[PDB]
Amino acid sequence: TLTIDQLQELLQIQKEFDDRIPTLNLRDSKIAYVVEFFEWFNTLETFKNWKKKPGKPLDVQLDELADMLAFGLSIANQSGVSLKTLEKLIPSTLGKVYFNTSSIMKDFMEDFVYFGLGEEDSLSLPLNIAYNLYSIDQLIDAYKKKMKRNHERQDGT
Amino acid sequence: NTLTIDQLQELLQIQKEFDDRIPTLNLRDSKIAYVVEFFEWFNTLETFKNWKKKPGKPLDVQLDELADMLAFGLSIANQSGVSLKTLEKLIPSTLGKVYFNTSSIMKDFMEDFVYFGLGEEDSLSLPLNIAYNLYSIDQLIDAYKKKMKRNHERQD
Ligand SMILES: O=c1ccn([C@H]2C[C@H](O)[C@@H](COP(=O)(O)NP(=O)(O)OP(=O)(O)O)O2)c(=O)[nH]1
Ligand SMILES: O=c1ccn([C@H]2C[C@H](O)[C@@H](COP(=O)(O)NP(=O)(O)OP(=O)(O)O)O2)c(=O)[nH]1
Ligand SMILES: [Mg+2]
Ligand SMILES: [Mg+2]
Ligand SMILES: [Mg+2]
Ligand SMILES: [Mg+2]
Repeated sequence: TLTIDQLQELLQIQKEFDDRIPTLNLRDSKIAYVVEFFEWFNTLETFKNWKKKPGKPLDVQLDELADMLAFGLSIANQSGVSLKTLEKLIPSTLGKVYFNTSSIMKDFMEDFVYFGLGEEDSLSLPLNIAYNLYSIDQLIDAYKKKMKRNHERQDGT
Repeated sequence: NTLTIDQLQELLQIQKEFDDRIPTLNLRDSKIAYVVEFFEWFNTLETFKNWKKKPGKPLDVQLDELADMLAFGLSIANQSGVSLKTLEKLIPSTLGKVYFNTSSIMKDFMEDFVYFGLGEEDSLSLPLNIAYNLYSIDQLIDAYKKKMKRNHERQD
């Protein structure tokens, strides 16, 4: 489950971090988003018929999804997403955005090449992946721990 | 930094010797696998990582992922029953880098995958092109032979 309250906190956590990066820009953020999608997808390992038991540990799957959510939030922030949009977007946590596991990669690249990345899809997909394959609370906990870590790493440099 | 048909034919035989040990081998999964290794390799370049002072993973890591991409490219070529005619005509497609520079290779790769899919020629071509343009052919072949040896030992 996900409230507008919770989503608003997520975006605030992301903004606090992104404000510490002067070179921050949407082009790189969108490329980075796509790359974390494949980092995540490579932890699920649906296609690896050469492994007896495919799939990396749950905490590893969640921490890449957390990475993907980070850039989705950042895109929505940098794009100046409005409350009006967020509130129309939450009742869409019951959509088939994550598609099915066998088509999600293909689908993802199609939407990217054709339509590009907008604030709504970039936010929606990692939340919707979490709702359908994990839990939203599992993702939020992974995400909060990761950003604290990211902050501690930025202090070093 | 040259590639002969003899060399390419040796790589294909190396790839088949490994793939014959994988009874679940199928084209659909190999194509998905190929796309994923592309992004594994792309993420070793870290060109987009403005939040890093010194972006880029070590050379051995970049080459190991480029070797993975060559592996699935060779595998796709093998499963598709690639012909001598096609290989000998493909080698003249080294030379011309054409397509991608570094700031566009991700978007270029995805465009091609979506619009054309993965064919025997393109999937084999790309990692050889990349080796020619950012590393050397020799470096990729050496990295590929080390990786496959590790792969076999892992299947043991
Ligand atoms: O502008 C940024 C940059 C990075 N980040 C965070 C998100 C994510 O947790 C992480 C992504 O950066 P990296 O790709 O460097 N980390 P990752 O763990 O994915 O390393 P790698 O790509 O090597 O697997 O940094 C932001 O939130 N905003
Ligand atoms: O059918 C196959 C399957 C795998 N392989 C080899 C190629 C490549 O070197 C490697 C790819 O399998 P993994 O993705 O499981 N290994 P990788 O190094 O990419 O690990 P990871 O995906 O976790 O980064 O196994 C084949 O040659 N044919
Ligand atoms: Mg990353
Ligand atoms: Mg990551
Ligand atoms: Mg891999
Ligand atoms: Mg790899």
